[PDB]
Amino acid sequence: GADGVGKSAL
Amino acid sequence: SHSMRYFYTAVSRPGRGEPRFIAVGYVDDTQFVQFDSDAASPRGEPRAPWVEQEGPEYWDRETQKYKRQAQTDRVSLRNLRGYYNQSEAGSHTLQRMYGCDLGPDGRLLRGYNQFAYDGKDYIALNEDLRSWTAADKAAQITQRKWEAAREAEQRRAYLEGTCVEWLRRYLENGKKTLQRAEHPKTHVTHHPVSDHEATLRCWALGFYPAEITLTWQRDGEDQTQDTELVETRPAGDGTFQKWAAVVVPSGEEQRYTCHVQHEGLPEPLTLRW
Amino acid sequence: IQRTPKIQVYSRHPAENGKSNFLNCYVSGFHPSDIEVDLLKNGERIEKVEHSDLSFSKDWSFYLLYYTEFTPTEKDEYACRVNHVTLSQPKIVKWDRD
Repeated sequence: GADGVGKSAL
Repeated sequence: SHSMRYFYTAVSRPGRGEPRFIAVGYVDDTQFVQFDSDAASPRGEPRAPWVEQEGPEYWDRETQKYKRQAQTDRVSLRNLRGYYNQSEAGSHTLQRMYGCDLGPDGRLLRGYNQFAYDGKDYIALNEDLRSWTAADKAAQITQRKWEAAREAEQRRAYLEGTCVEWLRRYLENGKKTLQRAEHPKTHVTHHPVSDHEATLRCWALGFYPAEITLTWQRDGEDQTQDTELVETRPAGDGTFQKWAAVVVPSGEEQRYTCHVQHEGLPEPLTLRW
Repeated sequence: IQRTPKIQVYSRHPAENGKSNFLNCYVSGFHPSDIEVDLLKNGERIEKVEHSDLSFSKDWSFYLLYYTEFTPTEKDEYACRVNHVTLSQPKIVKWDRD
């Protein structure tokens, strides 16, 4: 199951 | 010990559409999921039988995660090109690897979440799962942004909780696949180079997991600086192969032994021509 | 910084003439990820070849497996042809059953 919470924009 | 790891790749192609996003997920050495943003109808796809039996809610939620990640990686690539002042004509790559290692006690041993830009370390979550290591000045911009956003707390929550729970679920449902070891079938082959020399090649075939040691010895002393060793390679059926070779004087083949170590063997193997 | 692919051509099982098998071309250690791989039979491109999903190693370099079902014979020759930005021309690696 992938890490889906939030928005990890660099 | 066991691990679950995800590998994301995003590649820009200026003038040829939006960036392509690819994701694959593994338990140990076994892939179980794929996603490709350029597929006709992009969906999370099973690659192992022990996730094919998950219900439609599981697969819908995974698909939605990947679609959001693809969209996020498009903005990340634009940001990165700006940080580095790179020209808009060039193609660039963003990679992410994250996941959890379980120790022998079945508890979280280490979580990881790290990034590379154009194949070079960019930023990584430290082992404490609270702070970041930035590889250059541009990555310090991302580090400050993620510190402000309290990004590490979100990733820590996944790595310490969700990730481990998924891994334990997969290890149980896929136990016949994931919790076996297949020992290598081993043999030596012999290939004359001339009347005066021959190469001896020690083979290991059909083994799982991929970790293995092959060594050539000569009258008891190891031949590291003269052994040709190929990278461990997939057979294509879930198992792995490897070989190690030495070139030997004709008539002295009997003096060499090949030594194989693998967790599936009942004892280390020694092979002699 | 670009990295040149390592190329291995091999069969899934030890090659026995007349016995169905799989022909593999494993490309690894390369960067960037764009790469072209064909399997050849007697010099001609093999159709309906499949490949694994793009993944990468701890050093961030990519790897891919290309494969096709085949029945080896005494007479037929096979090879893998690879093109990548790090190569000045396509590289052909012949299948050596050993």
